[PDB]
Formats: sequence, C-alpha cells, structure tokens
Amino acid sequence: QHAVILDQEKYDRILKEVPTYRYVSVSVLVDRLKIGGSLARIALRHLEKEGIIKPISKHSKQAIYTRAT
Amino acid sequence: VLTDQNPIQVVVDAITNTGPREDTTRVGGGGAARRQAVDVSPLRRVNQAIALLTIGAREAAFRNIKTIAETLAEELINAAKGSSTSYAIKKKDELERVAKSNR
Amino acid sequence: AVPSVQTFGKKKSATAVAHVKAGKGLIKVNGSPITLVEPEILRFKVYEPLLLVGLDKFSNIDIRVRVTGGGHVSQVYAIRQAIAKGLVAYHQKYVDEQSKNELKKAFTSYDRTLLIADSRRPEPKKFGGKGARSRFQKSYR
Amino acid sequence: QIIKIRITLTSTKVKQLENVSSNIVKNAEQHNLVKKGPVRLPTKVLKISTRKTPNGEGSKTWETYEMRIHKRYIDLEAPVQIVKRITQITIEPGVDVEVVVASN
Amino acid sequence: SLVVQEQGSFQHILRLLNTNVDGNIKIVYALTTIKGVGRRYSNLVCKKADVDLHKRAGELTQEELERIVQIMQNPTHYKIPAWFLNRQNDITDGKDYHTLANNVESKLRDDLERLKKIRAHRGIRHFWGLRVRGQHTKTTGRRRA
Amino acid sequence: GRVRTKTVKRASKALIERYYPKLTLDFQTNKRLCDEIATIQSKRLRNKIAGYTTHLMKRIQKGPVRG
Amino acid sequence: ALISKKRKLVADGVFYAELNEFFTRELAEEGYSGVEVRVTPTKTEVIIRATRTQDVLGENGRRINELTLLVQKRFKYAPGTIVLYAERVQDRGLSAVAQAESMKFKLLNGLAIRRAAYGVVRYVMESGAKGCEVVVSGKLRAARAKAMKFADGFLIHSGQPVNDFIDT
Amino acid sequence: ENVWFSHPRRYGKGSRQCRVCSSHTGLIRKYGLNICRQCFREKANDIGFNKFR
Amino acid sequence: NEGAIRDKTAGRRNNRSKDVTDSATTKKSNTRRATDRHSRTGKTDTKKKVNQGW
Amino acid sequence: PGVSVRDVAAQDFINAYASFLQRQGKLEVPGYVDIVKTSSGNEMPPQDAEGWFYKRAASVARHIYMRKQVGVGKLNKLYGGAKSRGVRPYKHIDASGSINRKVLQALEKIGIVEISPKGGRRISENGQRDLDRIAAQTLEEDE
RNA sequence: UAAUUGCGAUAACGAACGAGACCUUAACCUACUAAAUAGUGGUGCUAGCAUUUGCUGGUUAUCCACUUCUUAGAGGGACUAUCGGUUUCAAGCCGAUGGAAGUUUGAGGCAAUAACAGGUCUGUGAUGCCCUUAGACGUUCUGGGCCGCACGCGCGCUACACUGACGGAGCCAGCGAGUCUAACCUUGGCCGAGAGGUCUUGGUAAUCUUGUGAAACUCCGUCGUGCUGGGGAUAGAGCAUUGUAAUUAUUGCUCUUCAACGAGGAAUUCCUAGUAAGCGCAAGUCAUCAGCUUGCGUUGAUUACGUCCCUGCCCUUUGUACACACC
Ligand SMILES: [Mg+2]
Ligand SMILES: [Mg+2]
Ligand SMILES: [Mg+2]
Ligand SMILES: [Mg+2]
Ligand SMILES: [Mg+2]
Ligand SMILES: [Mg+2]
Ligand SMILES: [Mg+2]
Ligand SMILES: [Mg+2]
Ligand SMILES: [Mg+2]
Ligand SMILES: [Mg+2]
Ligand SMILES: [Mg+2]
Ligand SMILES: [Mg+2]
Ligand SMILES: [Mg+2]
Ligand SMILES: [Mg+2]
Ligand SMILES: [Mg+2]
Ligand SMILES: [Mg+2]
Ligand SMILES: [Mg+2]
Ligand SMILES: [Mg+2]
Ligand SMILES: [Mg+2]
Ligand SMILES: [Mg+2]
Ligand SMILES: [Mg+2]
Ligand SMILES: [Mg+2]
Ligand SMILES: [Mg+2]
Ligand SMILES: [Mg+2]
Ligand SMILES: [Mg+2]
Ligand SMILES: [Mg+2]
Ligand SMILES: [Mg+2]
Ligand SMILES: [Mg+2]
Ligand SMILES: [Mg+2]
Ligand SMILES: [Mg+2]
Ligand SMILES: [Mg+2]
Ligand SMILES: [Mg+2]
Ligand SMILES: [Mg+2]
Ligand SMILES: [Mg+2]
Ligand SMILES: [Mg+2]
Ligand SMILES: [Mg+2]
Ligand SMILES: [Mg+2]
Ligand SMILES: [Mg+2]
Ligand SMILES: [Zn+2]
Repeated sequence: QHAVILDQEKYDRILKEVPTYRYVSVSVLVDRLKIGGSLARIALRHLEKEGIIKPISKHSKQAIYTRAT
Repeated sequence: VLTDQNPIQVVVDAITNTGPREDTTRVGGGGAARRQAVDVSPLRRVNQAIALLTIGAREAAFRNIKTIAETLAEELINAAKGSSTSYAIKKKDELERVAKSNR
Repeated sequence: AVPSVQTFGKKKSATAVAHVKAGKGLIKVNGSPITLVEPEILRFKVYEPLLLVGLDKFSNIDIRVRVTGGGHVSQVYAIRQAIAKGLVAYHQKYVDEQSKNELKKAFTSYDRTLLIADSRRPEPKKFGGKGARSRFQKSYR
Repeated sequence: QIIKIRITLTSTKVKQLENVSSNIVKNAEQHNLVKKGPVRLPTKVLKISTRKTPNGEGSKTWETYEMRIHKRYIDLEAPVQIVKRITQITIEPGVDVEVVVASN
Repeated sequence: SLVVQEQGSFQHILRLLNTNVDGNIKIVYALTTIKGVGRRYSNLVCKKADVDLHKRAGELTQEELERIVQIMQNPTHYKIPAWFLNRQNDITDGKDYHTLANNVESKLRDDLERLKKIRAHRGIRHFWGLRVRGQHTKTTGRRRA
Repeated sequence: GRVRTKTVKRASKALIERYYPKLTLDFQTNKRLCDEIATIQSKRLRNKIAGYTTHLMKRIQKGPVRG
Repeated sequence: ALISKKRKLVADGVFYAELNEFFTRELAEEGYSGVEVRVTPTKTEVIIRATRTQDVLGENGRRINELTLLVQKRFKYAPGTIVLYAERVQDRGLSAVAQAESMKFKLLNGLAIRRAAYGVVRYVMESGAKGCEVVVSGKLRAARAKAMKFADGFLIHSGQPVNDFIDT
Repeated sequence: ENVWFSHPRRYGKGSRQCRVCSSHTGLIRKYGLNICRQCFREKANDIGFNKFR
Repeated sequence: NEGAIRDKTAGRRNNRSKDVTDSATTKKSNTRRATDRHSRTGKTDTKKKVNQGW
Repeated sequence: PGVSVRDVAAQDFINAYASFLQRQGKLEVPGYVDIVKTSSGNEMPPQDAEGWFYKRAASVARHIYMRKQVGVGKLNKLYGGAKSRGVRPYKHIDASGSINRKVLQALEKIGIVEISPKGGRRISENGQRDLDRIAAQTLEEDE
C-alpha cells in the first residue's frame, strides 16, 4: 500500500530527495516514494513554503513544478 | 521542464517520427487475402501520427492516476527522439515491419 | 453630440454590441474590464483585436461591449468580432481611410472571422433520429 | 376633443392586413392626426406535429402543420367621427381589428 | 500545512460497533463501513463530535472514538433531527431510532417477518423473492441469484 | 452539381438570337436587359438565364457557337 | 369573452371547418361549393355558394331562416348577431367540389362509370379549364376492386403551382 | 331519473373527445384544438393549418 | 393470501429449478407468407362482371 | 482612481468578502448550517462547513449588486445544479429555499441589501459602499 | 450531371408530365418605412467608489434625439461571379481571388406513369356483407386485468470512473406554451433540510412567468486507484404532492441498504461540418407519471472528397414454355 501519513523517515526522505527531481507534481510524489496523493498535495504547498520547489504553473487538475534554483 | 528546448519543437519531432513511412492495404486476395505494401501520403503520415500519440496517451492515463497532460508529454517526449517505449513509435515500427514483408 | 459609432458581431446566436466613442481608452465587456473576461483560456481571443493593430490605437477611444444569447465560447467570438469591427468603423468615419485599411489589412491577414461573421448555423433535426444526420438504430431480423 | 387611440390588427394572411394597415396609415395622416406608425409584432407560428399514418404502421413519418399569426398596432389621435369612421371604414375579411380608448 | 509524523499515535485497524474499520482512510469515510452509517450520517456524526475531519481514522484518540459512538447511538440527544434517522416512529415502540451495525440486518428481518406474519401482499412478495415495489418482472431482473 | 436546364438554355439561345447587339460580356447589365426584353416570372430564373446567356456571349466573342 | 389570440384564431378556423361540413351535408342536393365567414362589428356575415341558389334561400326567405336559426342555436349567437347569404357560383365547371358532387349524383342516379367520368371531364374542359382529372376507386362491380384514371388536358402536380392553380 | 348511472368524469382521457369523431384516442388538445390527430389532418386545411416545411 | 404465502411449490426457487420450455427460445414461425398472392376464396370473377361495372 | 466590484474578478472578490464577513462576526449564520446540502439536487453537505455560508452570502451580495433586484426563487435556480437521478437521466433542480431566503434575511441585518419595490431584493447604498470598499482592498492588496 | 440534367450523336422534328423552376425556413443589408409590448445615446433626479474631469449603477415613461443591435413589411443580393487550368474546345469539372453566402448556398415542403391482396373495419355518424340486439357482442356501475415471471429477442437509460466524482464558486441559450365565464403559466414575501406549504402578484401575453441565471462547461478545493469518495440496482423506515381512489410500491423528498458492472464473444447500427458525438431545454401526452417522441439551442471534432470488394438498387443486353407474370 501507499502512505497516508508521514513517518518522519518519510519526512526526511522528502526534503533530501525532492531537490533531485526537475519535474515534480502530484503523481511524481506518489510514484517516487509512496504517498496518499492527498498528502502529496500537502507536501507540495509545504515544499513551496521555503522553496526547494519553484512553481512555474498551478491549477486544480495539474501542478507543474521545477528544481529549487 | 524536462527537455528545455521548445515544447512545440518536440511535438513536431514526435509527429515527424511517428508517421508510418510505408503501409499496407488489403488486396482482394482470393479468400484468404494477400496484403500489399504501399507507401503512404505525407498527409496521412501527419493524420495517423497525431492519432497514434493521443491514443497512446489516452490508453496510458486511463486507469493510471497520472493526468493526460503528463502522459502526453511522456508520449511526446519519447516519440520526439524515438524511444520505442512510446506507443506511437512501437506501432509505426510494426506497421513498417509488416509492409517490408508482404510486398 | 460626441464622436461615437455602433458596431456588432455574431457567432451562432450570440450577438455582441460595441460602442466606440472618443475617450480615455477604457475597454469594457458587459460593464466589466476586458481583462476580467473569464471564459478564461480563451481570454487572448478577445485580446487579439488589440494586439494585432497595436495597443496605442485605443488610447483615444472608449470601448463598451455587451453580449447576449449563445454560450460561453460563442460570446467570446462575438465580442472579439464586435471589437475589431468597431475599430474600423470608427476609423472609417472619424479618421483617414488609408489608416482604416491598415487596420483592416492587419486584421484580415490574421483573421479568424475577426470582422466577417461566421455563417455556420445549426441544422434542424429531422424525424427518424436524434439529429440532422443521426438516425435511430435499426434491427431487421 | 382629441383622444389617444390604439388600433391593433391581427390576421393570418399578410397581404390583407398589410394594406388595411396602410389604409389606416394613409387616411390618418392624409388629414394629419399624429402618426405612431405600424409596429410590427413578431409573427407567431403555431406548429402541430402528428404522424402521417392513421393506425401505427410503416416508417415513422412526421408531418408538421403551421398557422402563422401576424400582429401590428398603430396609434391615432383624433375625436368623434374619425374614431368611429376609421374603425368601421377600414375593414376586411380574415383581418381582426380592435381599438382601445387609451392605456387601461 | 498539516505535515506531521507522530510515532505510535497513528493506529491502523481499530474496531467499533462489532465491525473492523479501515485504519487508513478519512474518518467520515472510514466510519461508513459500519452497517447503518452512510456518508451523510457519518459526516454529521463527526460534526457533533468535535472531531477534525481532516484526520485519517488512524488518528482520533480513543476519547474521540468514544464520543463518536455515544453520539452515533444517541443521535436524537445530540441535536441530530428526526428526519436524519433511518427508523422513525417505529411501528410498535413508536419512537425515533437510528439502527447500526448488526442490528440493521436484524430489524430489517423483523419488518420483513412482520408483514409476513400479517400475510400482506408485500411480505408475500418478499417470501417468494419477487420484486417488492411495483416494477415489471417480465423482462428484467433475470440471471436471478 | 451546377447544370443549367433546357428552360434556362432555351431563353439564353432565344435572347442572343434576337438581341445580340444589346447584350454584353457583363452579367449585371444583361440582367437588367432581361427585365426589359423579357418577362420572367421569378427573380432567380431571370438571374439564372442572364447568367447563362452571358456565359454564351463571353465565348461567342471567343469563337462562333454551334447554338 | 376574453380568449387568447393564438387560441381565438384557432377556434375561429375550427368554426370555419365545422360550418363548412354542415352545409355540405345539408346543402348537398343544392350544389354547395363552399362558404365564407365575414366578421364585422355587429353582424357576423355568412356567405353560402351553391349552384341552386333558390333552393338555398327558400320560399320567401324561409329555409335560409331555418339555416340561420340552426346556426344561431348551435353557436350561441344572439338573434341578429349572425346573418346568412346566398350566391349563385362562379363557373361551376371550374369547381372541384361541384364536379365531385356532380359525379356522386351521376353514379347514384344510375349512370355508368366512363360516361359519367367522361361527361364530367368534358364539362370541366368546356368550362375553360387547363386540364381535368377524375379518379374513381373502389369496386365498381364484383369483388376485387381496381382504379380508373380518366383525364384530359394539362396538369402540373409538383410545386407551389399545385396550390395556386389546382383544387382537389 | 336516478343516480347510480355515473362515476367521476372530471379528468384524464374519457373526459375529452374529438369534437368530430368522439374518439378519446390521440387527441390534439394544443391551442384548444380538441380534434383527434386522425381527423385533424383531414380538417387541417379548413382550420388554416398548412405545411410550408 | 394466507393460502398463497403458505403455498410451497409456487414460490420462486421452484420456478428457478425447472428448466425452460423450448418454446421460449422459439421462432415466431411466420405461418403462411408464400400463399399470399394466390386468392384462397376460389371464387374469382367473370369478364361479364368485370365489364358491366367498369 | 476609483473602483467598482465589477473591476475585481468574480472569485477573488467573493473570496476576500466571505473571509471579511466571517472576521466581521455579525452575520447570523442559521442554526443548522452543518446538516444541510444547499440543494435537494446535491448528494453531500458542503465540504467547508465553517465558512460556506459566508461564501454563499458573499456570492448573493456580489450577485444582487450587479442587478436591479433578484428574489429567492431566482437564487434557487441560480444555485441549483444538475441532479443525478441515478439510472435515470440528469436534469436541473432548484436549490434550497431556506438557505437563500435566510441569506437575504441575514444580509438585511447588516444592511448590505434591502427590500426593493417591484419585488425581490436590491443592493443598498450602504452595501454598495462596503462591497466597493473591499473591491478596492482586494484590488489594492494585489498592488 | 444529383437528375432523360445537359452537350452532342443523329430518321428524325418539335413538345408535355416528373426532374428543374416553385414554395418555406436559415444566413447578408450601418439602404427604405417605423416602434414603450424592441432597443440605444443624451438630459433631468438619484446611489456608491474616487477626487481629475471620471468608473459602475438606480428611476416603466422627467425630457429630447436616433434605428446600430430587436421585430417584419417592401425591396436589394448569387448568376456558380472574375481570372486561370483542363475537355469534343461542347455541356461541365478542378484551382485561386473576391464575397454575407459558391456542396442543387444549408435544410426542408411539394412530387410523374404503374405497382403490393403491405397496414388501417380499434380515428371517423365512412362502408358492403355476415354476426349479435333485452340472461345483448348495446350501455352504465363495482372490482380486477392489460404491469401478471424459469426464460428468448428489439428500441433504449445509467455505468465501469482521475479527460473523474464530490463541494463551493463562476455563469451563457434557442425553439416554445400559458387563466373564463375559470384554475392556466406563475414572479415576489413568509414557512419548511427537503419535497412542499402559504399570503399575495403579473400576464388572454414582443407587455407578466422569462435574461426561462438550462446542462454540459469554467475556476478553486477535497478524494487518490483501493468494486475507492467510481456505480446506484435491490430493499427497510419516515415525510410530502396528484387524485373519489396510490395496496401490486403514481410521482417527489429524507436517512439507511451499496448488487451486477473492471470496456464487453460471434455479430452489428448510425454518420461527412456547426455535422458526428457530448449536453440540457421546451412542446406532445399529462389530474398525477419520460428512461419515449417532435423540435430547439449550447460545447464541438477525428476521418473521406474515394471505390464497386461486400450489401442493395437501377439501366442495357440476353433467355423464357411466365402474362393471376417465379407466391
Ligand atoms: Mg433567450
Ligand atoms: Mg389506432
Ligand atoms: Mg454502511
Ligand atoms: Mg420494470
Ligand atoms: Mg436468469
Ligand atoms: Mg428545343
Ligand atoms: Mg411543372
Ligand atoms: Mg420540386
Ligand atoms: Mg356518465
Ligand atoms: Mg447555472
Ligand atoms: Mg452551480
Ligand atoms: Mg446517473
Ligand atoms: Mg444517362
Ligand atoms: Mg416540358
Ligand atoms: Mg428576398
Ligand atoms: Mg475568401
Ligand atoms: Mg434543396
Ligand atoms: Mg407519394
Ligand atoms: Mg395480408
Ligand atoms: Mg378506417
Ligand atoms: Mg387501436
Ligand atoms: Mg399493453
Ligand atoms: Mg399486475
Ligand atoms: Mg425500431
Ligand atoms: Mg462541478
Ligand atoms: Mg412563491
Ligand atoms: Mg420540519
Ligand atoms: Mg421582450
Ligand atoms: Mg421573453
Ligand atoms: Mg462505492
Ligand atoms: Mg455516487
Ligand atoms: Mg395489479
Ligand atoms: Mg409506500
Ligand atoms: Mg449494414
Ligand atoms: Mg402511469
Ligand atoms: Mg413534460
Ligand atoms: Mg410514445
Ligand atoms: Mg442508357
Ligand atoms: Zn376525430
């Protein structure tokens, strides 16, 4: 199964990985680790708070995201 | 995001690479019927390329959560420099492999 | 009397009425700024009349537009046609005719109907099916 | 003794109601009453759709019959005779004519 | 931003009302697994229970689980109105109940047995296994089972 | 598609027969000529006639016609 | 009073239809070809067109008085609010209704087929029509039935002309 | 003279009929026509209903 | 009803156990097309009859 | 140099006005507000039970402002959507009357709207001020 | 050529019906004639934001002006126009330009000579004949039935979901109908979660319902591939509406119940541009009842511009012992 809550090992996984990927979206987070995709979305607005992730586009169907800087 | 380049430059490349160069028609054939190898118009190469790619993206994204936009890019990027992991690249190569046979 | 002009444009049953008078250069559709038109992704379709001829041309004229009938896409094409058609009918009257023809020729070179109404209208549904050409399914044996 | 009069004409045949309107239009401003010319009201089309077949059989064939109703009105200002004259002088079969005092 | 970790505080597969709830899902939807609670009743229940609905069921400390339950079996006393309740103005007892878990199966049979004891046409149709409401049986409902 | 009937090709052969000095290579004028030297019952027929005769006249000035 | 104009004109057209039939059943022996209704303020006018006019307007105004009274009672007209008239006809040889009634009256009177159908086609021709068609269907005798098409002269069956110049 | 001979006639078919032929079947009530569609095509001319299209 | 509800047999599962008569999957059988032109009355007519009336 | 609510996009405005009337604290959100679907054609209650009534109240404010007057029956039809009939085809169904009627009533208590003649409800000079004032705030907030 | 539509060839010449013309409808008209039952600008009066004059409104007539949008009269407009490429140098086809429109401009109405034992005697106070006619096959009343369910088959509606569902929010049609000696189309207020109730109102209607604020659709959020929040069958309980009458559930509403269905075998239907398909709306019926139909608009394509391979149909030739014509 996927993961609907953070393990704090999964929280560490996030910040020490996501800057690696040039493309990040709802699906990239779900496939690359495992995430409920509802908590991929919560990961995306949070990863954006202090950017390791820079939005070039957002939308209700799709979120498009780029490497830190 | 993935390739830089021009996102429109690669769809062009994808459409050029996924048009079947020669194709096959169904001959009368006397009951069980022989297939003849014929070359295909450049308008059909554009028509059929666009079909293959969208169909490719339509099938992938169905019961995958991934969006059509992401699968189309996955389809189009792979087809741009042909990966053979793209749906349209695979179909073209098979359509040309059959043409090379039944002539 | 003021120097006004009144033009219209149509796509399907949508019909947009344009008021072009000399003025400060506000461009409004349905009493609302043309920047807030939200058929959304279509927004440049109503931006196009302005970006072809240049943005400076509207500094001397106010644009009021109001639409009725049709649907959310067809009203986009009825206001973009009444905006491009009011620009020339203001230049036909109140400025020189060789300028009007540079307006028209920049429009028609790129045009998507732009000043010339799209004549496609809906076909009627004939008995025996769900549409003009669509027939109900048959059986035989 | 000038009144403010409303004449309303409704009929199914255009060419009889057009020249009853034009006979009210000419005679009224011939001797100069006001004008308020004919206001054409959208022609109402009464549609009826039935099956061509009695009973039920054959291709399912649909005929649709039309009756077309055309209305217009004209407003005159004048007293006494030219009231009861203009009503009863301009008249015609199949053309329905009614005249209203004013408003209410 | 609800981003959070915990340790042992999240628990998968807890149990209430003699049923096993999925320990991973949102609580409004995790609770609907219980017979008698649908999406609209589970939803109103969490609301009177001072439960943050943004939580998975694997959150929700045992206190909060006990609150959901009491409310669940005493809706009429929590301001939940009578029209939100699946068994109203009973027949015999006459009061406003909301039946839950294995009792839904029970009381359903009771009702069925009732007009079967009374031999009203509707229980007759139940007994045979025909369609109870007024539908045509000619063309439809084949393959039976 | 577009093919002109005998009732149209017969008015066009009949007019040009009598009226050749009066007709032209321009549709618009001959249309008006048709109201003068012909009585034609509907506007479309008149337009359709004149449109053919001129097509005849046009190729008459090119060479002679069997018609 | 107070009807809708959409409903009133419809109710008027029904009034033409039911009246037209009644005179066809009642005035059949007098050669009734049709009617016109004239609505004027105070006195609606009804005009009867029948080839035998004197049998329509009967002895010293009677029987057109029977017919008005019947109309009055029927449609709830106050006495005098409706009036019946009589015309002779315009060229009965040019009327569809007239010849069909003429044919019915020839067969029923003991004539035979071709002579009656050729008789009527010739009268319509000598009355100056462009063309004439008489079609007798049914069993003119003896079990299986056929159709007979008698015609002469000129007829167009197709366009809006069928509405203008031909009546059936 | 005696009640017992009738039952409510107020609505539904069977309070209706074609004012010509009395059939309750497939009446045309629109615009208060109240003719059955089988007689309605016979009289459609005299009523002034014609087919232009 | 007390009769009906009590009745074994006429309940549902019983109908479900019985196999379905071959007349359910049957054809309509069309029953006399090919005689349609031939007149079955056997009377016919006579040129003297066909003549007087026509 | 002056602003009307027609100068602010539909969603950004009803957003910042429905988070204004929740801050304001005087609305009179009705006693149910948690158990209602807003439509007999809906399925589930609104997903935001906290601020949905202020979301709708800010909608009805911006919607009556742009028009002469509008009544309850017109808000219902405006907010009523497509109803799934299940195995039967969809059709439009009007929204809840008590919701909207209690929005017009509660809006009358802050004076954002008033009884109009002709019938219905019309925007009030005071409420024309408050909408225009926050129309500028949202506009000026984005600088 | 869509056409026996024509060009031609010619023991034929000249013609008629059908085709075409015709009519209706949908496109254009800043040209004509007008309009508070259609609109638009100005002026009054008046709201709010701004201070720069301005922006956005309100006022059914405060008053003036106009006809661009709307309505429908009369006209105008296309004729395949113009040039070019083909061909018998014929009718025509093809290209480009211009045009509101160049597929018979789109789509319809009408529609020849003959034919069928096609359907309809259950539309008809159309009808020949036979049948029945007072224990009626007349007619009415009560109730039941037409819906009865192991199953075979046709037209369909809803789906399998992420190009989605759910929640907010944005918010745009056209064709339509509608109350008199009487219950219609119904705004507005109030009540009710709902459905509904209620007090009033406008409209016999370009006037009021109605801008039918329709749905798909758009935006923001929630759910996250799990028969899951996809699907909504079956069923339990309660509340309303129509009706003399709702049981065998009329319909609607509420909570619960949460099935098959994971793209459908062999077969097989419809379709070429505002069309296919998606989407809702009005009208018919209708006391109540649409999963039906007749129309309407909204969103809006992929593919063809062909052939006789398949399935029909026609024409010519041909054969016949058929002509009641291969039943
Ligand atoms: Mg409209
Ligand atoms: Mg029948
Ligand atoms: Mg449950
Ligand atoms: Mg059924
Ligand atoms: Mg079965
Ligand atoms: Mg000749
Ligand atoms: Mg002809
Ligand atoms: Mg024709
Ligand atoms: Mg009775
Ligand atoms: Mg809406
Ligand atoms: Mg909505
Ligand atoms: Mg559904
Ligand atoms: Mg030929
Ligand atoms: Mg001829
Ligand atoms: Mg014209
Ligand atoms: Mg062009
Ligand atoms: Mg045509
Ligand atoms: Mg025919
Ligand atoms: Mg038979
Ligand atoms: Mg019959
Ligand atoms: Mg029957
Ligand atoms: Mg039946
Ligand atoms: Mg039954
Ligand atoms: Mg069928
Ligand atoms: Mg939605
Ligand atoms: Mg009300
Ligand atoms: Mg209550
Ligand atoms: Mg109006
Ligand atoms: Mg209206
Ligand atoms: Mg489910
Ligand atoms: Mg659902
Ligand atoms: Mg029953
Ligand atoms: Mg019940
Ligand atoms: Mg087929
Ligand atoms: Mg029913
Ligand atoms: Mg209906
Ligand atoms: Mg039906
Ligand atoms: Mg030949
Ligand atoms: Zn009848």
